Amino acid sequence: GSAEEDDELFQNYVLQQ
Amino acid sequence: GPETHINLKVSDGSSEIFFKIKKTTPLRRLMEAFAKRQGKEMDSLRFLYDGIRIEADQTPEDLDMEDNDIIEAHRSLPAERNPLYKDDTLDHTPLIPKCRAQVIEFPDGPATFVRLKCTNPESKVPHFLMRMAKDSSISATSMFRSAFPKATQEEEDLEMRWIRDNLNPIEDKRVAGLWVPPADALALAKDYSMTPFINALLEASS
Repeated sequence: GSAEEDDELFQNYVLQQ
Repeated sequence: GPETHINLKVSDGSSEIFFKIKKTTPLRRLMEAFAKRQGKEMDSLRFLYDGIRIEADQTPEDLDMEDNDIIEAHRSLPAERNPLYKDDTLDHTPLIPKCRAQVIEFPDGPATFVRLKCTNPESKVPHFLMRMAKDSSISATSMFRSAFPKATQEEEDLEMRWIRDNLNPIEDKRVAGLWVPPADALALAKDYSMTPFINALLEASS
């Protein structure tokens, strides 16, 4: 649910390199 | 006091300078001198006496200053703050279970982060606060972006420069932004009124 989207969201923002 | 002249100390956290001025002299002089001598722009500084901003035309007499009183030179920050952070004193126990640990693959290879999603209660825009599990480094960039909704790129650049010059950041090749150790993160948290959130992030399971 929201947890998975949060996980995907966070990975995306972390790798904003 | 009855003295005609006064010694005043101005501190910006990094450097301290003593000044002797007549108590009838506008503090404009002292503020401009501190900025000049430190190689800083006046617009990047705010000068406070006992928590109150000093106006340029005010004199030590006006303010009833005493010998060896201290003037604090605070850096400028964006004018508006995330209303999530309107109370720096709240206990952080309920925020810890909101944190999440996550493994992220890089080319060499995995690294574990802890994150805390923080939602602006007015705009509903969220930001993540980010911690590296290995050394407990905190992304100061993530803190600043969460703290100041309307920050300009210039303001962000100024702040990241200040962090480099005054605190002890690292660069990780793998992840962008400025990452700082726990003590530095908590110093910034006080500046940004984010203490309960950074406390929670630092204590959370990895």
